[PDB]
Amino acid sequence: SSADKERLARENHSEIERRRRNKMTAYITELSDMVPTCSALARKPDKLTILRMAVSHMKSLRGTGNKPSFLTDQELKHLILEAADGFLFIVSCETGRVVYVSDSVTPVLNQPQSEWFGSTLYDQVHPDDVDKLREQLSTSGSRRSFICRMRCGTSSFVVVHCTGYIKAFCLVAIGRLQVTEFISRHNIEGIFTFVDHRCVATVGYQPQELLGKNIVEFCHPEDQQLLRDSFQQVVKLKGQVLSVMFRFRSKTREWLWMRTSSFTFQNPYSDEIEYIICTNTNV
Amino acid sequence: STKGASKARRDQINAEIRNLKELLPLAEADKVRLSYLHIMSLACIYTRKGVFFAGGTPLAGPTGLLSAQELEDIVAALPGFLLVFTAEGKLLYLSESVSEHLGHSMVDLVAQGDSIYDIIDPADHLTVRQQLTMPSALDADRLFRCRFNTSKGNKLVLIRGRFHAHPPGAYWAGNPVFTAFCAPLEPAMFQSRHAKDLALLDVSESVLIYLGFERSELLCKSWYGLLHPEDLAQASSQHYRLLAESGDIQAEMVVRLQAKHGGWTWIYCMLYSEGPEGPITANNYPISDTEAWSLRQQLNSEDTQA
DNA sequence: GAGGTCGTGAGTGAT
DNA sequence: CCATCACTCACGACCT
Repeated sequence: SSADKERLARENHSEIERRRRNKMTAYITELSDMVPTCSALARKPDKLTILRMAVSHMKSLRGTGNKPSFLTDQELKHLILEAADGFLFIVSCETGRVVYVSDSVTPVLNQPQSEWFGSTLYDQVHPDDVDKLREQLSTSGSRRSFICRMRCGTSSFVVVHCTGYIKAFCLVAIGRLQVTEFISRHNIEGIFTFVDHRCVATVGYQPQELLGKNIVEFCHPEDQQLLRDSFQQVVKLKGQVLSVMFRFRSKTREWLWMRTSSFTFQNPYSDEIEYIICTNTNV
Repeated sequence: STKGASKARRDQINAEIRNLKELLPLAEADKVRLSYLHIMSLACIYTRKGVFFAGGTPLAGPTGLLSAQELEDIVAALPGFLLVFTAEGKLLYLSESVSEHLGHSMVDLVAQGDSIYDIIDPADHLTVRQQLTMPSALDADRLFRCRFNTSKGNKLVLIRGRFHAHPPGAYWAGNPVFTAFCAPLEPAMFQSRHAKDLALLDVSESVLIYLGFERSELLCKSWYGLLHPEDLAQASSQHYRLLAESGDIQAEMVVRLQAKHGGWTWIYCMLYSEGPEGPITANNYPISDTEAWSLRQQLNSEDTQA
């Protein structure tokens, strides 16, 4: 009865100890397969031996001297260099001319590395965010946190929240960046509000050349009134998907036949026609 | 009758782990308030990170340009906690700043368990594992949402990070390292005050750098007029849910937005309803291409169970 | 004879 | 002021 709950709660205790034991053994076996002086011998030495060689590795690593430790300034800075999606750019505190630059700028915004070096920083920086920048690394201090825009790459702006401490003059600072078809958009009349970049391969056109115009111009005379009338139906068809087929024009001046399917998307509350989305397929 | 010898081995283990404890280069302070299993897991984490780091040289992080105290300043100036671990689940390092964002000290957290699946609520485990299941996109980013067991809900935390190369090693073989910055999301952001027409009342000024559009230029403009024509349907069903009910209803969204200068900048938006008629407040966060891919995977997965 | 494991009491607290 | 709870810690007996 209650004595049967005794050894059943004692069963819970025995299983707690079971988990404890296998967990210690797991920490132990992982430590074994981790430290090289124990990660090789397949006849894993006895638990005491691996504890001893672990004492060895720990202290030999912790030989530094003259949170105290548990990460080096080198270690943390290295990781933030290859983690923060940012970059390092040492500059000057007397003039501003770039001192050191990292290759970590190289893939983040696809910027060249040593182009900053050889130039000053105000060259390719908005002069409007130079004003107090100049008067931030100035002398007569405080922990730096001045928000600053930054140039992107130019071969094949963004704000970096650079926090740190000024130095010898020069300025050292870092921080994570503070940051075949084509589908288009029309209005209730038929003017391009948006068009995908795939037009260069379906009509031989960059998107801006059709943006700001109505499609009906580029429709063949025999198909113009058709296409107009069609869209007039599709509008009041309450977004029921619908298709039209018209000869789209081209700067190649080749009359190419094609099909376009369209329907209306309505903000469910307003129920007002917010935009027209037109799928297009060049054949 | 192993009373004599088994005692000797037990106490030998205790002595070597005592050596481990006082040699554990943590603070003199918190260590006396520790447990043995705790000390063991902690020492394993240190040895792992140590052999990882020592197997490389200080190449592209030149030293001396910064001081260690100034390094502590830098990490004190971060909006979250740093985390580096293996895809097998094995932790490497956690900056103590997590306290100012999670309460429970790092030493009080890595104690009971030595894995990511020990500092993470059950629900998201598989999902986490899912975004961890793919060991590809090398030196490319990944972004996922998950919770961390709080100091008793557990606050949702965004995690963005990069994988790196495992150095020559039989253990690290089939186990690259993943470093990541993490931050509690519910308060590099633009806040949106939206009404029931998904229009634009007030935006955070910072959108001026995110989109090149000054706040006044967006006053009374349908935000639908900035949506990519493809994830439109996702946003539409989410507006449907945010409208059909009455209460503190929450919403998530992965979207793409255009720009003044042209181009595309993916955004991750979250919404919570203040009142049944009151304004709908929303927090947005910018991401990268794959930093929307992984979110799309996690999102669709969260919808598969339904 | 070594190495390791499944088991319990006595003392110890946070809930 | 105990009262059930986990969690940590030793210990003689017990596989192989």
